[PDB]
Amino acid sequence: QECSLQSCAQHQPYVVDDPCPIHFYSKWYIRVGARKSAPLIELCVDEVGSKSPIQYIDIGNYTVSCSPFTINCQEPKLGSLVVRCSFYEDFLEYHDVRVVLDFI
Amino acid sequence: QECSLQSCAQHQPYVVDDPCPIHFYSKWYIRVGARKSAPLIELCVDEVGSKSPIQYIDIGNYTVSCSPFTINCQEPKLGSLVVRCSFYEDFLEYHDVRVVLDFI
Ligand SMILES: [Ca+2]
Ligand SMILES: [Ca+2]
Ligand SMILES: [Ca+2]
Ligand SMILES: [Ca+2]
Repeated sequence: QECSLQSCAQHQPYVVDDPCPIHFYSKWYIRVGARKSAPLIELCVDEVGSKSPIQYIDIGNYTVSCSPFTINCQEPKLGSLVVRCSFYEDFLEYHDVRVVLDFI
Repeated sequence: QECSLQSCAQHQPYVVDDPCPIHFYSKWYIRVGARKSAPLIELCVDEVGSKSPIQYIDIGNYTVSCSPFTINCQEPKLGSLVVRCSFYEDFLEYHDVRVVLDFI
């Protein structure tokens, strides 16, 4: 039920305002199709050497940097941009915030 | 509040939760292309008159009813869904809330 609306210059890099509290841990995902039954694809944990039959790639450099989290300012197409927030490093209790973009 | 996140079953009718305070006046818009520099197109205008210069009518199935405002649960392609909330009937002091959908 929590939503973060942010404005950025379309087609240019955008350092996202992380909506989690500043001392909370944050993990970034795409919820495929913005559907709750669909997978949460974790964004900034890419280890090479996957042999999975399903692999996610970044043709257009949607994710520009992981530190700090920076995206190309563009309409989400695979699904919704979602950050998961926790006081605990192990994410024992967490809340998810969707990040929505208005274009300047 | 700038962002309202709501859940509905995709392609089924959905009565949109008005995120404005219950005693506030509210008008529904599409913001073309989700761009701040684009026009707001007012939805569900009853009749052209002193309060509404132009009646906009969708040619497809996005709007199910205008009383109460009911959509076919989907994200709009023309732009973002925005509600303008005002304590006053003249809409001189107001705030806009963007409505976005998670799909069941
Ligand atoms: Ca922040
Ligand atoms: Ca943070
Ligand atoms: Ca309400
Ligand atoms: Ca209302």
